[PDB]
Amino acid sequence: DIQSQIVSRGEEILKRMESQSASIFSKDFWYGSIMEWSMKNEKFKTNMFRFVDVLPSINSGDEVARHLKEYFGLMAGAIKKNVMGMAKMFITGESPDEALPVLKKARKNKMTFTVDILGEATLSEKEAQDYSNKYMELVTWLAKDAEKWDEVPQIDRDHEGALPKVNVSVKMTALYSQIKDAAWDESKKILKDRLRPVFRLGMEKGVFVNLDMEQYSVKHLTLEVFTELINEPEFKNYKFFGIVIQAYLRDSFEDVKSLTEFAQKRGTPFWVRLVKGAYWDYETIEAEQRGWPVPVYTNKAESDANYELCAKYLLENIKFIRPAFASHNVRTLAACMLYAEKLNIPKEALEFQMLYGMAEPIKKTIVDMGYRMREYAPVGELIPGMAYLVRRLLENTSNESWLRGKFADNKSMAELLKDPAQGLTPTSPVIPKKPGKFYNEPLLDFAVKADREKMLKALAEAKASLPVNVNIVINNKELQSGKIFDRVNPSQSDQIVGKIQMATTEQAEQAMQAAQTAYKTWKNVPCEQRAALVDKLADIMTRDRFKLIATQVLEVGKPWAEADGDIGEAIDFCRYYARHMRELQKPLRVGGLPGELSHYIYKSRGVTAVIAPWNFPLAILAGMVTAAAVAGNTVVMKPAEQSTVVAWGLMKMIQEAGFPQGVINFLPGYGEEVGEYIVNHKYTTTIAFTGSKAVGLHIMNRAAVVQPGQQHVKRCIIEMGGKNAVIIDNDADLDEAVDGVIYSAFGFSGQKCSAASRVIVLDEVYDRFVDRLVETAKSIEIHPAENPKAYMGPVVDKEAYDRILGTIAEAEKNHKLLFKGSVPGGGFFAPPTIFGDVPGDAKLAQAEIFGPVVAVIRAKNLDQALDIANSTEYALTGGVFSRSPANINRVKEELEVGNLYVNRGITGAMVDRHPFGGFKMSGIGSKTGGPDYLKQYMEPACVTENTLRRGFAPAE
Amino acid sequence: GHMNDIQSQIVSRGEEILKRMESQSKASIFSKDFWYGSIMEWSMKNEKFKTNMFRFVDVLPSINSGDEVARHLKEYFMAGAIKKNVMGMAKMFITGESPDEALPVLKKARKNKMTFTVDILGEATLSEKEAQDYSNKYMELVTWLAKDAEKWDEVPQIDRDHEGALPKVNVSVKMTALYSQIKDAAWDESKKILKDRLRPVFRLGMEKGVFVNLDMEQYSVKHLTLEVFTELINEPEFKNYKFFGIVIQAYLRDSFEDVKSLTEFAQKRGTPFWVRLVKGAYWDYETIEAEQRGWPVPVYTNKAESDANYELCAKYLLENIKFIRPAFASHNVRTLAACMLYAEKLNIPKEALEFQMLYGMAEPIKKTIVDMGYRMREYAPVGELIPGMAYLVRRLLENTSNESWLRGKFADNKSMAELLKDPAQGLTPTSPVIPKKPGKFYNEPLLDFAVKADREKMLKALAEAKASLPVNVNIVINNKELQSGKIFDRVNPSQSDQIVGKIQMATTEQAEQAMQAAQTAYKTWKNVPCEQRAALVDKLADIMTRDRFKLIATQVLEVGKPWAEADGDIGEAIDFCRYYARHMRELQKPLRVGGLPGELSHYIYKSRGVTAVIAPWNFPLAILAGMVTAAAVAGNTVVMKPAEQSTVVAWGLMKMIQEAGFPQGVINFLPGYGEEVGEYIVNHKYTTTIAFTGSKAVGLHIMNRAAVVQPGQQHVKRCIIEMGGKNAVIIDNDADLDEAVDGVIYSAFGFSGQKCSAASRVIVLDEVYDRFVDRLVETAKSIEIHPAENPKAYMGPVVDKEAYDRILGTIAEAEKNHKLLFKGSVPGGGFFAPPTIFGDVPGDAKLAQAEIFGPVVAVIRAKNLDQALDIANSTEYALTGGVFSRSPANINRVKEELEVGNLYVNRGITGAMVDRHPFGGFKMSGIGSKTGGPDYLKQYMEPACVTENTLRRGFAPAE
Ligand SMILES: *[C]/[C]=[C]/N1=C2[C]=C([C])C([C])=[C]C2=N([C][C]([O])[C]([O])[C]([O])[C]OP([O])(=O)OP([O])(=O)O[C][C]2O[C](N3[C]=NC4=C3N=[C]N=C4[N])[C]([O])[C]2[O])C2=C1C(=O)[N]C(=O)[N]2
Ligand SMILES: *[C]/[C]=[C]/N1=C2[C]=C([C])C([C])=[C]C2=N([C][C]([O])[C]([O])[C]([O])[C]OP([O])(=O)OP([O])(=O)O[C][C]2O[C](N3[C]=NC4=C3N=[C]N=C4[N])[C]([O])[C]2[O])C2=C1C(=O)[N]C(=O)[N]2
Repeated sequence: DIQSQIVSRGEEILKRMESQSASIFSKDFWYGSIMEWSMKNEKFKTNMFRFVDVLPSINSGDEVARHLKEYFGLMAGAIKKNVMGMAKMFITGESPDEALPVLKKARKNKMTFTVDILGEATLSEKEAQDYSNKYMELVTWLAKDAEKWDEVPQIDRDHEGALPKVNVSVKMTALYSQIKDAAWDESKKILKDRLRPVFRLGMEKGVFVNLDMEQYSVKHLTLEVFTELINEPEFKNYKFFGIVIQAYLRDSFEDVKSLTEFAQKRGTPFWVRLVKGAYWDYETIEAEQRGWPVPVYTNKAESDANYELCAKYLLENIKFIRPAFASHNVRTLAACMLYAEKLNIPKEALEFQMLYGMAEPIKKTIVDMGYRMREYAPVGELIPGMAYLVRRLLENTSNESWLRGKFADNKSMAELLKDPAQGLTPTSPVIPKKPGKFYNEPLLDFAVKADREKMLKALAEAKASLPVNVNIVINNKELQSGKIFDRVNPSQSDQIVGKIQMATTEQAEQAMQAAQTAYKTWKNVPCEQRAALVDKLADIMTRDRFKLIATQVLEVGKPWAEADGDIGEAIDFCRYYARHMRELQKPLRVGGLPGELSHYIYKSRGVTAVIAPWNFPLAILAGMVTAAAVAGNTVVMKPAEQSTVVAWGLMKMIQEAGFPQGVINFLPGYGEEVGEYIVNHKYTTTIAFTGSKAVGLHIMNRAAVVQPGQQHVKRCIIEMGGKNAVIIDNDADLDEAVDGVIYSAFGFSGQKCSAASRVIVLDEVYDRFVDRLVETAKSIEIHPAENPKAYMGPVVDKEAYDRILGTIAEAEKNHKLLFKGSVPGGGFFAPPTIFGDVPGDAKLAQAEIFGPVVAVIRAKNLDQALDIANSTEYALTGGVFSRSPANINRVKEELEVGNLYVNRGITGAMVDRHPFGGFKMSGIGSKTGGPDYLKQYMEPACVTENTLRRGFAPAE
Repeated sequence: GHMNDIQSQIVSRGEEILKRMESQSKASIFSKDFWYGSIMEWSMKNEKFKTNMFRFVDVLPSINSGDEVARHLKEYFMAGAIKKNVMGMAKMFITGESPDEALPVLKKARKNKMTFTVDILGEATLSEKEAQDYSNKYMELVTWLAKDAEKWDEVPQIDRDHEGALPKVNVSVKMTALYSQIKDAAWDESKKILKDRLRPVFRLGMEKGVFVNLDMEQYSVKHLTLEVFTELINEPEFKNYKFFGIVIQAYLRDSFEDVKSLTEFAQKRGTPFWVRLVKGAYWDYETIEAEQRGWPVPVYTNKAESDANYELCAKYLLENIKFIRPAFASHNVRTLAACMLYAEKLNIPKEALEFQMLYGMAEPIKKTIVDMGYRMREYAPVGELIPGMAYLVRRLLENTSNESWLRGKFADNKSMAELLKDPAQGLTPTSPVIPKKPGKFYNEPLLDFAVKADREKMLKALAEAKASLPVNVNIVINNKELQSGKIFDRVNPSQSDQIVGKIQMATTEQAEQAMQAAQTAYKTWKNVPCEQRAALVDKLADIMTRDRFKLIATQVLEVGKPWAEADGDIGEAIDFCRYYARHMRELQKPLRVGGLPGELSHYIYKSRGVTAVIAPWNFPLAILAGMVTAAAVAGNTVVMKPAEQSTVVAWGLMKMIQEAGFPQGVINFLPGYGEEVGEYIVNHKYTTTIAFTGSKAVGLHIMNRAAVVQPGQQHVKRCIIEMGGKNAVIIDNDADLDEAVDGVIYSAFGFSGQKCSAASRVIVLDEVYDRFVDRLVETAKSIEIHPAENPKAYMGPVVDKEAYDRILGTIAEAEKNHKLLFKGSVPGGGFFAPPTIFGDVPGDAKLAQAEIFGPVVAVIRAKNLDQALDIANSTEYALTGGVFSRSPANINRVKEELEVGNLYVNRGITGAMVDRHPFGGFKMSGIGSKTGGPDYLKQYMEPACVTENTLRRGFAPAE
C-alpha cells in the first residue's frame, strides 16, 4: 500500500533526473577517474587516499614527488593543483569572504545553506577559544550582510512564517578540549557554558544555529548539552535551534522519541536534522578494539529502514518538532515525501539538505519539485578542507553508497528503490568471539552513569576502611613483625592508607622454606588444575573490579581510567598465561622416527622470587606471580612498599581462589632487607624483577653467585626502564601526533617504563608542533586521583617528588624552558614540564626521570632523528608520526627498541596485542604478554623411548 | 592349454596341495581352541593389545617371583598359571631345552619321514666368554648327534637324494654368535676372526659326515657373511665337501645378484654346496633401521616383490642344480607349488629337491608335502626359556602379520585364486629411497663403513693428513691470517711424540682486533636478509659434506676420536647448519598478534650483537659449528676461541667458513689460551652473548664475569652455558640384559667416556645385580683399545696429558676406597687410560658425585626403584639419565621422577641428535642451552613488537 506509493514517487524523481543537465562519478574529470581507479583496486584506494590526506602538509615540490614515488618540483604544481582543485568542488570558500558570493549565487538558484567552519581537532584551550571567536564573528558578519537580502520564499519561508536566512552549524567538541566523561556533570556544564554565547548571539540576530553530531563517544553528552541548553528560559521560546540525529545508530530511534517528548515539555519546537552517519568504519573499529558493543547497524538496510522509521515518527509529531531530511538517496527522499503526504503535511513544512557539490542532478530535481533545499556549506583552510575531501572520497566509493549504485554500478531502478525493510536481516551489536582465540578484558565506559556511581561508592567505602592493616602471609597464615611502615595517600599526604607489617629476615627465611616445601607437591599438580586456579583468580578480579580500582586510586595515585586499565591488564595476564600453559602442557613429538618415541616438554624450576614495582601495582605483580605459579613454580612475592595495600588485595584474592598453602607467600618489607634476602637464598631458582636500573644490575650480580648448598643456576627476568623517544616527521598529522605525545608523556605523570620522555622533532615542522604541544600541555588538569577530572595525579612518594623537582631545577640551568604547569598542593604533585632545544647527548635527554618531564630535541632530518633516538643506554619503547612510507620503513628497520609504534602513542601495551619488553639496559628475558614469556619460568626437557623389542615396534 | 600358460599349471598344483590338506587331521596354529590362537585373534583385532601381549610374553621369563608376574600383568593389562600357559606355547616351536631333550623329538620326526636341522638358541653374544661358550655348544652338539646317529636306520625319503647318501645330521650356525667384536671398519680383521671361529665347526662337521648350514642374519652382516662363507669353504681342506650350506633371503633387493654370484663361485669351487632360500626374518627391523639411519631400505616393501623375487631366484638355482643345490624354505603353498613345477619343467627328479619348514608350523601343509613324496626338513630350535621366549615372539609376529600367507589362508578366509596367483602379475616395484616429506628436517646419514670404497677413502684421507703434519694454524681476523710468535704444540694423543698442530696463540691486542672487526661487521651483517644468511650456512654444510673424509681424519689424529665417533661429529655439525638455517627461515616471518582492525601488530626477532663462542674439544667440529652458525644465522657476528686441544679441527672450520663466502669480520678465528683471550672476549664491552660449553668451574666463572657491566657497555650479557653431568643408567630387575649391557658399555666407554652425556653411574637393583654385572664385566673385558687411527679401536686415548694424569689419579684414589671389578689393558705411546669399573660404590661417594670425563664407571647397588631414583637424583647435575625396564609403571615413575634434561628409556644415554633429542639440562649442568631444538636459536636473538596504526581519516585497509 504505502510502500508501493514510495516506489512510485522514487520513479517520478528518477525520471525527472534524466532531464537535468553531469554526475560527480563522471570519469571525464579528475575526481571521477580517481574514484574509478580506487574502486578497482584496494591497494590503489589506500595509497591514493593517504597521498591526498598528507598532500597539504607537504611544503616543497621535491617532497611531493618523493611522497608520490613512495605511495605509487613541477609534478607538485601539477598534482597539487589537480587535487586541491577537487577540494573546491566541496568547499564553498577558504574564508567567509570567499564563500559569500557562492552562498548568494545558490540563493539565486532557490537553494539556501548552513555554514560550517572546518578546523583541525581542538586539542588546547587556545584552539577552543579561537574556534568560539570564529563562530561569534561569522554569525555577526553573515547576519549583517543578510539584512540586504531579498526574500526568496521557497527557501526563506515555511508554512508558519519567515525562516532565518542565515544558518550555521557548530561542532561541539571544537569548543572545549578537556571533555572527560568520568567528570560528566562538570564536562557538561562547561560545554553548555561554551555553547551558550553562540546560541545567544544567534538568537539575537535571528540566525539558525545547528549543533552537529560527532562520534558515538560524545553522542549522549551532546544530546544532554543541547536539550538542557535550549530549555533555559532565555532560549525556551526560540524555534531555530537544531540537533543532528544519526539513523545508523542502534539507539537513534529511542533518541528521536525522547527528543519528541522533550519538545512537547519544552512547549516550543526545535529542529532535528536527520542524517545516516559519517563515522561508520571508525565506529566498528573503535568498538572492536575496545571489546565494546558496536553502536552502529552493520547491515546498511538496517540504517535505511531506521532512517525511514525515524522520519515517519518525526513527521507524525511535526506539530512539536521539526525534521529536516539530509540524504542524497532517492529512495530515502521519496519515502520522506510519502510519509509527509499521508499526514497531509504541506510541502513548505519540509526541508531537504545535501552536501555542497554533491548529487547536483538530484538537488536540482528536488528544487524543481517545489521543496526547500539547504546545502551544507563548508568553509575553511586547505588542511581541514583536504580532510573533508577524503571523507567524500571514502563515502562515494563505499560499496554501500546509494549514489555509487546509481551512477557507477548501473543498478536497476527496482534495486535502487526497494523497501529496505524487505528481506531485512538483522545484525547484533555483539561481535562473536572466535573459539580458542585470546581476547583482552574490556575497560570501563565512564560515560555510563551507573559505572560512575559504583566508582564513587567504591571510593567512599575504601576511604572508610583506612588505614588498611596489612599482615605478612606465609603458608596462608597471617604474621606480624611489629615494624610498621606508614604509606600515605600520595594525593593527600597527611592521610595514611596502609600500615604495613615489614617482615624480618627470619620471616623471609620462613617464606623461603614454606615455598620450597610446597613446591614438592605443587609441581605435580596437573596443569589444568593450576590453570583453573589462575582462571578463578581472574574471575575474582572481575567481580571486585571497582574495589580494586579504588585501592589503586587512593594508595598509588592512579587516575580512574589508568587504575581500570591496570585491573584489565591483571585479568589479561591471568587468562593469557593460563591459556598458554594449557597449550604448553602437551608433549611435542620431535624427530618422528619409527621405533623411537621422543618428546620435547617443559618442567618447572622451583621457588621464584618476585620483586614487583608500584607503578602498575596489580597488573605487573599479578603477571609475574601467575606466570610463575601456573608454570608449576612456587612464589615468594616482595611487593613495593608504596603499593603493598594493592598487593595485599591480590594475596586475599589468591587465598579466596584456593591456591594451596605455601604455593604463593606474601612477604612485604624493605627491598634492601628481605628483597636482598630472597634474591640471595639458595632455594631461589628464578628472580622476576621490574624496577630501577641500579637495583636490577645489583640483583644480577647477586644472582650470579652460587650460594653454599645451591645446586642450580639462578635465572633473572629483568625489566629496568627506558628513555623513550617519539619522532615527529615533517609531514606528521599534528592532531594525532600532539594527542599521542601528550598522553605518552604525561599519562600517570610519566611514571611508566614506556613513557615518552624525548620528542625528536624535524626542523621544518618544529615550530608548529611545539606550539600545539605547549598549548595542549597548558590545558590538561592536575588533581587528586580521586577527582574524576584529573588528567595527571601525583607522583608516587616524597622521595620521587624531591628527586624530580631536583631534576627540573637542574635542567632549568641548562635548557630553554617551554612550559611548566601549575599543580595543587597537599600531595606529591610534580608539574608537567617541557624543555626545548635540548641536545641529544644532554643528561636530561639520557637519564630516566620517571616523572612528567619532557625533552624536545631538534633534528635536521630523519638521519639525525634516528641517530639521536638510538643514542641512549635504553631500548624499550619508541615511535614515529609520519605519512611517508619510506620513512616509516626506515624507522621500523633502524629504531632500536623492543616496542615500536607507528602513528600512535607509545604506552598502553596490552597483553597479546603488544608483548612488552626491550633490550640494551632496558632489561633481559622479559617480553610479557607474548608467546615466549612463560617459558622463562620453565626448563625444556626431552624424553626419548625406544619402542622396538624383538624386531617389533607399535605404530603411532 | 596355451603357450606360456605355466601360471595355470602352478595354480593347478597349488589346488591339489590344498585339496589334500582338507583330508589331513592336523591342527592349525590359528585355531582359537588353543591359548596361542586366541592370543593371535585378539592381537590381529587390536594393536594396543598386540603390543602389550607381545611385550608381556617377552619379559615373562626374566621375572623370578609370583608377585612380580602379577604386577607386570596388571600393568600391561597367577604366576604358575600364566608362565605355564606361555611356556606351553614356546614348546610348540622349540624341540627341546637341550640336545638331550630334543633327541627323541628328532627321531620321532624321522619315523614320520621328516629330517631336521638343529639350531642352538641363545641370547646376544656380547662377550668373548659367551662367544666361546657358543662355540663349545656347537662342537659338543655335532660330536654327540653324529655319535647317536651311528645307530639310526636309513629312511631313504630323507637320507638319500638323486645322487647318493645324505648326512643324517644337519646343524645350523649363527655367525655373529661366535664373535662379540665384529667391526666393519676393520673388515679384513673381522672376516679373518669370524672364519677362524667357524673353521673348527665346519671341520668337525666334515669329519663326522654332518651337514653344516650357516644362517643369514640382519642386513648389516649379510655381505660379511657371504665373504666369510665362500672364502672358508674354498680353502684346501674344505673345497671337496658338498654338505655346507648358506642362507639367501629373497626379500633383499640384492639377493638375485648374490644368487648369480654364488653360482659362479660354486662352479669355480668345483664342488657343489647348498643354498637355503628363505624370504627373510628381519623385515620390520630393516625398514626401521634404514629409516632411522637415513639409509636406503634394503628389503622390498611390497610383499609380492619378495614372492616374485623368490620364484626368480628359485628358477635360477634349479637351472644350475648341477653346480649348486637349492633347498626351499617356505610355508606358502603358492611358493612351494611354483618350485615344484619349475623343477618339473627342467626334468629334475623329485628326490633332488628339498623343502624346509619351521618345527610346529604349517602342520597340515608339512604332512601333505611328505605324502607327495618330497624330502622335508624341519628347522629344530633347541634352547633355554629366555631365548626360547624371544623366538616365540618372532613366530607371533610373523603369524599375525598382514602379509602372512598362512594368515590369509587360515584366518582371513581369502579365496584360493588370490592365494595362488602369480606374485609377478601386475607387480609394481618399490624404491629403496624413502620420500622426504617437504619442509621436514632430516638428519645427515652417517657413513656405512661396511662399504669398501668408504674404508679406502678414510685410509686415503688419513694418509694425506699424516703427510701434512704438522699443520701450521694462523689467527684469522677480517679474513686475513695473522701470527703472534707464541706457538702451542698439539701432539697426537694416540702417539704423543708426534706433533699434529703448531698453533699461533693470540695476544690480547689481537683479541681486541677480533672484537673490533666483529663489531664493525655487525653494522652491515645484521641487515643481510635471513634467506641470504641461511644460504651461506647451507653452503657451509655442503662444503662439510664434500670434505667429509678430510674432516674425519683431522678429528681422528688431533683429538683421538675413533672413526665412527668422528664421522658422527661431522654429521652433527652438518645437522646444526641445516637445522638452524631451517629455523631462521621460519623465524624470519613476522607473527601477527592481536589481530585487531585498524592496527597492525607483529612479533619479530632481532639479532643481539657480537657473540663470543668458547667451544670444547670433545665434539671438536659439531658443537663449535652449532654455536657459530646459530649465532651468525641469527644475524650476529662471532669471535670464536677454540679449545687448544682441537684448534686444527677449528682451523678447518674457519677455512670452510671463508670458502662458503661469509664476509670479512662476520666470523673471526681467535685461537689461544682460555684464561687469556677467552677471558678477554668474555669481558669485553661489545660482547652481548657468550656461548660456552665446558667444565662447571669455567661456566660459573664466566657467568660471574658476564654479570659485570663494563665501562661503555650498554647491554646485559646473555650466557648460553653447558657444564657437564654425572649421568646414571638404572637397571630394573626385569631389564633386557642384551640391550642393557650394550647400552651401558657404549654410554660409558664411547670416546673413552669423554662426553658430558657419558654414563659414569650404573644403578642396579639387587635381584639382577649379579647377572648384569657379570655380563658387564665380561663385555668390558672384550672391547679393544687402540690408537684412533686403527679402525679396530673401540676406545682410543683421552685428550691430553693433564686429563690422563688426572684420570689415573682418580682411579688410584678410588682403588683405595672401592671394590675394583675390572681394569682393562692398554697400549703405550699415548694417553691410553684404561676402562675401569668399580662395584658396590656408595651413592654419596666422591667417585659417584664428581664428574671424571674418563673411562671410569661406578656401579651402585639399589634395593628397589625408590632407592635407585633417590641415588640417581642425588648429584649436582641433571644432564642425561636412563632406565632399562620392561615394567610400564616403573618406566612411568622414571619419566615423572628422574631429574634430567635428556631422559632415555631402553637405550643408551649418549648420541643425542639434532631435532631427534634436543640436548641440555639443568641444576649445575647448564642454563639456556637446549641445542638442536625449537627454543635454541631464539637465545641468540631479542623478541620485538612493531605496532602500526593504519586508520587515517576514518578509514583503515582490510588485511
Ligand atoms: C558534521 C557535519 C555533518 N552532517 C551532515 C549535514 C548534511 C547537510 C548532510 C547532507 C550530511 C551530513 N552528514 C553525513 C551523513 O550522515 C551521510 O554520511 C551522508 O550524507 C551520505 O548518506 P546518504 O547520502 O543518505 O547515502 P546513502 O548512501 O543512502 O547512505 C550512506 C550511509 O549508510 C551508512 N552505512 C554504510 N554502510 C553501512 C551503513 N549502515 C549500516 N551498515 C553498513 N554496512 C553510513 O552512514 C553511510 O554514510 C553527517 C553530519 C553530522 O553532523 N553527523 C554525521 O554522523 N553525519
Ligand atoms: C636363523 C633362522 C633361519 N632361517 C629359516 C630356516 C627355515 C627352515 C625356515 C622355514 C625359515 C627360516 N627363516 C625365516 C624365513 O625367511 C621366512 O621369514 C619365514 O619362514 C616365513 O616365510 P613364508 O613362510 O614363505 O611366508 P610368506 O608369508 O609367503 O612370506 C612372509 C615373508 O614375506 C616377507 N614380507 C612380509 N611383508 C613384506 C615382505 N616383503 C616385502 N614387503 C613386505 N611388506 C617377509 O620376509 C616375511 O617373512 C630365516 C632363516 C635365516 O637364516 N634368515 C632369515 O632372514 N629367515
